[PDB]
Amino acid sequence: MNPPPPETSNPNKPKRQTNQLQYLLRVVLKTLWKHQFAWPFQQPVDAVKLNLPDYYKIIKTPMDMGTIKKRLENNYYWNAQECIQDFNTMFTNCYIYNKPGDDIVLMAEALEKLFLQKINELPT
Ligand SMILES: Cc1nnc2ccc(NCCc3c[nH]c4ccccc34)nn12
Ligand code: NA
Ligand code: NA
Repeated sequence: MNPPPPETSNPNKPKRQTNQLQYLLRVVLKTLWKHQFAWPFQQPVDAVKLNLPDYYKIIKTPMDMGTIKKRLENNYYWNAQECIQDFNTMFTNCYIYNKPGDDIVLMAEALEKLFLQKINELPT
């Protein structure tokens, strides 16, 4: 059983466009997306496809870069911090579900360092 994927729209949630959020889509997301290690994170985990019947027994706030991309494209977020929190949830979910040294964790570790490099300095 898969749960429904995270929402990418919510009509009662207030939306905002900011310079930092535009940068998070144009630069941060689109750069990370092309990395050799981005592919496991470009869509919600499909627990039936991937044979991870315990994934959503362990991971209660799932997140992935396909969801983040759609949220940015839909102006779903109020500010850049909210979007950064989604990236952080995505990385930490990977560390939680797996264990140190796993190939997928090495991938997340590399992407997290690139992500931090890109958000170290943001537009005003
Ligand atoms: C995302 C995510 N977070 N924890 C997990 C656990 C499994 C998973 N399957 C994706 C396909 C795959 C299986 N073994 C690998 C090792 C490294 C990179 C990707 C894979 N994705 N996954
Ligand atoms: Na774990
Ligand atoms: Na930057």
